[PDB]
Amino acid sequence: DTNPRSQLHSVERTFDEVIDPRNKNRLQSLIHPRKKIKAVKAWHFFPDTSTFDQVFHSLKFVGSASLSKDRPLNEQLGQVNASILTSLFKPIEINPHNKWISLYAVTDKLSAESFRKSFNSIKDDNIVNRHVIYDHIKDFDQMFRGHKKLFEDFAISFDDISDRAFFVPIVGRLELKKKRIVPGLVDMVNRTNYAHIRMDLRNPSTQETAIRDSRREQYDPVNYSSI
Amino acid sequence: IKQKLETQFTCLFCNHDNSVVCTLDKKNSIGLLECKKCNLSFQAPINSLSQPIDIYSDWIDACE
Amino acid sequence: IKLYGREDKGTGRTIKATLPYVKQDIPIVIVFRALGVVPDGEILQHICYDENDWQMLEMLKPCIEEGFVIQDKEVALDFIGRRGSAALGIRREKRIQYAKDILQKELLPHITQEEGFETRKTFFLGYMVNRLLLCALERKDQDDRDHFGKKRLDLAGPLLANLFRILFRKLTREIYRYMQRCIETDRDFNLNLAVK
Amino acid sequence: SFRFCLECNNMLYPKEDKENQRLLYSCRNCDYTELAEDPKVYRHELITNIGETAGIVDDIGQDPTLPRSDKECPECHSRDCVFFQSQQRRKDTNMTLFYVCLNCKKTFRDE
Amino acid sequence: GSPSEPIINFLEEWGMEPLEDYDPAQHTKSTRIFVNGVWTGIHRDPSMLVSTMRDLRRSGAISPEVSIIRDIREREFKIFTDVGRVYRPLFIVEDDESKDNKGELRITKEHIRKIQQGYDDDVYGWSSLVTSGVIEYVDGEEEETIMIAMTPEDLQTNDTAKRIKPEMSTSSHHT
Amino acid sequence: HTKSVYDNGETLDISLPIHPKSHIPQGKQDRWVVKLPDFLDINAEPFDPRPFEMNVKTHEDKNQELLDKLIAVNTVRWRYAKSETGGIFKETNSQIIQWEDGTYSLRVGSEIFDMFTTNTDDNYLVSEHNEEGILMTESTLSKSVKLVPASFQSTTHQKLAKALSAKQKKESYARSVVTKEDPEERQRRLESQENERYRLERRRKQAE
Amino acid sequence: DDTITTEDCWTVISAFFEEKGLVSQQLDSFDEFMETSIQDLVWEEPRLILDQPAQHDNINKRYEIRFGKIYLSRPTMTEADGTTHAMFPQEARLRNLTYSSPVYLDMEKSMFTSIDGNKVHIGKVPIMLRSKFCSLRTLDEVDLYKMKECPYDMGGYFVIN
Amino acid sequence: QSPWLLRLELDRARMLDKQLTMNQVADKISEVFSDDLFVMWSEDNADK
Amino acid sequence: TKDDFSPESKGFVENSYLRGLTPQEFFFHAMAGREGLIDTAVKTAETGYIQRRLVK
Ligand SMILES: [Zn+2]
Ligand SMILES: [Zn+2]
Ligand SMILES: [Zn+2]
Repeated sequence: DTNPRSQLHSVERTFDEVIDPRNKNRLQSLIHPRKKIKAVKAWHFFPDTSTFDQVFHSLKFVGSASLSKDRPLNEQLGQVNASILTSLFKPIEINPHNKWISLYAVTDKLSAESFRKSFNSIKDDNIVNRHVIYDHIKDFDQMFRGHKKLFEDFAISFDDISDRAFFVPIVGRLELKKKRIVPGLVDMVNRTNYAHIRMDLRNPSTQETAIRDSRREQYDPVNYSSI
Repeated sequence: IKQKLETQFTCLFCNHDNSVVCTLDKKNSIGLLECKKCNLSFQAPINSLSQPIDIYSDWIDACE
Repeated sequence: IKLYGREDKGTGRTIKATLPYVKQDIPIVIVFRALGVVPDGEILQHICYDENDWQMLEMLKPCIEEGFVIQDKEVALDFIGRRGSAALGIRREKRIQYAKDILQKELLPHITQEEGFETRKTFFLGYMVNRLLLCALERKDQDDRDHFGKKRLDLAGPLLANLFRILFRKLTREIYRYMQRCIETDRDFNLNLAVK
Repeated sequence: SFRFCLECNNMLYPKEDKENQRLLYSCRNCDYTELAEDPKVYRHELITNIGETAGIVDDIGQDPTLPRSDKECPECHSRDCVFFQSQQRRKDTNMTLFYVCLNCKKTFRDE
Repeated sequence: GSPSEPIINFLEEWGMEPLEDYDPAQHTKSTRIFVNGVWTGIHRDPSMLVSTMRDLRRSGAISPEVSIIRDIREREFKIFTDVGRVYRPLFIVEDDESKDNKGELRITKEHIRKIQQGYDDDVYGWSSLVTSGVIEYVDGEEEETIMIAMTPEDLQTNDTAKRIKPEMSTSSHHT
Repeated sequence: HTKSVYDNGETLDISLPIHPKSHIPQGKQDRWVVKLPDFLDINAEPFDPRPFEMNVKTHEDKNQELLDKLIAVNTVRWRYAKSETGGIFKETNSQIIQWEDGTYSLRVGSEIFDMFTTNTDDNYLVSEHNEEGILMTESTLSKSVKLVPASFQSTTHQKLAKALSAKQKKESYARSVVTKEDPEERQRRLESQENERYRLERRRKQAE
Repeated sequence: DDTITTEDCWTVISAFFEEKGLVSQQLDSFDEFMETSIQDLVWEEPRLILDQPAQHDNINKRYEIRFGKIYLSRPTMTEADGTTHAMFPQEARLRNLTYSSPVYLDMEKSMFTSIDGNKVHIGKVPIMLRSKFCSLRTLDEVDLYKMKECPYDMGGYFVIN
Repeated sequence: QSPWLLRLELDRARMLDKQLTMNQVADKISEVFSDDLFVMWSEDNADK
Repeated sequence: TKDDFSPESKGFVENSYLRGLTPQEFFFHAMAGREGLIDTAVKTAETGYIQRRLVK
């Protein structure tokens, strides 16, 4: 079946044999080849259109840098916590040899909850000016490994109401380890990071939105091509 | 107990070689490099695992 | 990886590792920090796999106590480089680079050679230390030297390969020397005369 | 099992407060200090038994080279069991057998 | 001697997870995996993995001289593709409990008659026997983990001249 | 009490542009990171049958051609499907199936690949903002998922086994050749010419 | 089915010896060495590099030579008069020759310059008898007698002098 | 005196087998260490 | 099987030379004979050295 016509025919055959998630009878017809177990639920597998412009990195804590292991840190930031779900990271590099990552979070639970609700409910064109102040928590040493292929890793998100599953590409993996600051460099350390960072929520500019749409035009041109 | 050892290091002021003697005192945690010709003395702290190479490297770093 | 200290002798039972192109033995905690794992909890995670095994922990205690003096990656690399049997008087930056060279390469070369790929070396050091302690605690019999499953036989292939590698390196050196001698004339050497 | 500093990850060493007459565990690279719960600072066993029955795995019943017996399991009361002698192999080790059933995997002896 | 890249590919395909995704506290029961003496990863269900690798080797997908060893006591699963390992062939006994042919030699008179003829009924030699899953090579390290019968007569349960076979009464049953 | 190092209070008034999301997770901001196997590929681009048919490549190497065919037929794709009512809908050839035991499987066509999930803690997903040099978190990666073929009899597994078995069979680097003359003839003739020009050069230099 | 007797075991062993032989390990090892090992040994160090920052006008010239394919040939005898002909082991034994074959290497020379080559003969490798590169691998049974070679000879050895 | 307590448990079986007395062990320790260590020993009727 | 201390599992040849040895007994007996040969070939040199020293 090396014939290009055969490959194309296989492609349309695979496309046509997709099982309707609402079809309970056809879903029960499908049986696991080895487990011999009926199917219960199904989800469509689709890519995500609004997120391809952004760049996604899998961030992990290595060893003692675990937030669960750091009991005082967890107690201060809350024993899922919205503060963790709204944290900010600031990579700063003095020189090629010296590098670290700065972590910021919202200490107040009410402010973090309001910010998380506003961020997760962005489906309209009205955003309130939430001047949220982020407080520094800790710094970690960082190393990065890049993926040779574009879609080497992909994260899967679900949507039960639409019976879909949206996946997003992962560009690289960032690892963080606990770093003990040398006592002889605290003078420059105090001049590197900041005690607070203020985030202001504003609607994206028209030019930046057009740039992001042009970037997304590679994936979906039917709904985003410039005219 | 102070330990006196003859070392083959090179003095950076007189340029004579094989005229360096390392004196380390583990009791007071100190190490002295003295030039047998220049009579210059270099003092640096030492640890439990310190060796004459450690004091020599410390002297090299101090020199530059 | 030698385990010093006899039964009820030699005070602590320190563990000193031996590295290639290094004149003196080095305690295991120092080399672990040199690879880039400075906290002690992470090192214990790398070595042991059961926190209830207090015997191996108390065996490891003297090593941690001895290596407590070094508490950073760069200082550990400098300590490794100082004894690296290289030229005397090497600057601190060049000493650290020499240590990185001798640590990435020539240290368990069969595992890897590329940069940023040293976690596997740390895990293998943990495995070796685990095996050493496990046999020291008499929990397992020492590996049988006569076990025929641990032997290999070199047939005509490997023997001829070794000999040919030696001879071809000799031929390459001869070509190099002839090229250096003959470039002085700036002539278009046939390259059919350089070879012997 | 010994603890470590929760912010420095280094080993915590026991310490005594002269003014308070209390045992504490203090890190050496940091000022962190935590109260000690147990008074057993150090313990050394001259004669030990650990490593005798601890050598158990869940899938030891998949080894074909192990003999199969018919001893009665206290838990499952199965008719099939696998037995082996002590994993600890000191020169003065006893030759007692440890029997493992295929369902509950409980280790027991015929003593 | 064989390249180890296909072995690593198969191991990664069949669920082995690399070292950077490993934490000793978390995977307190996983099995280490060695390939040619280097620790390459960990696995949580070594039984199905060793079954799959052995079946692949018997089907000819993996080179028959590749050594597959499982050390259940030490929780290790070693693989060797090195050069210079002395091996020898052995018959294969069907040890699957779910199979009706349990406890019997896989080779049958059909294979013998095919060998005698010299061809299959839609060249049939020793290599065909090895790749058809009736004979396999084992080295000195894989022999540690197998139970061998001396003769096909040993596979099933008063003369002064004939010799005496071992009683082997210590084991209630053999597999 | 490790006193806080930073007490300057300096603050940045940076405002980040955020775009509305086509979908929103419900009940939990959880995502599963899945490693992509070699036999499975993702084609985010909409399926274009004519370029696909016109760009099929044929190679002499049977193993490479079979691997390419397998990855192409197993690649996850999508295309625009014209609805019977005249509208346009996104149609995909890939689905996720959950069995009665609770396990999940990735399905492409008739092929089914099982999912092996390992729980991972302190693993999160972030969004990179390179122009501002800061990282904005997105959600939490709770589980790492591996994709495994369902059974031996699966066509994908058999094709992979065939490709890998025949890949290591082909090994012949040295190329044979026929010698018609003495292999040492070139060296001796060139040495003779070199000695001749040495003599000529010595004479010229003595005459120069 | 039917039971397997001892005679069937001997049938299987006969099949084994029909395919493998008694000295198969020597021949297999040598075939592996000749087919792939020599090329990899050459490619272990595939570059010889010389550089020169000529100021005698900064002209940095790099002279680099690369090693290419390995070409092997059947064993050949070169007489004193100059004629070359195929060599068979019996002639080597009778005349105290060495049963070896030439090895040819491709060398490519490059002249890198920044202002700021064919099959060369490297040696002769002795050939193991009855291996893949021996002249007796072919020739069937009848021609083996014309070459004064015993059909019972199994190979697996070299002929040096 | 120091608060640091140093105690050790003697195997009753071998202690009986060697026909030794707790008082004898305490006396030996006292003789080898004079009065530098305060020593208390459990009675023979104790469980351990 | 593992952990088998029966007489036939640790080198007790039950048969006689007339009756013939089973393969396991054959291998164990070969091991013992090899030990005998090695012991002779090693002790001869030590005894020779001892006698030379005594004579001198
Ligand atoms: Zn001087
Ligand atoms: Zn600390
Ligand atoms: Zn049971």
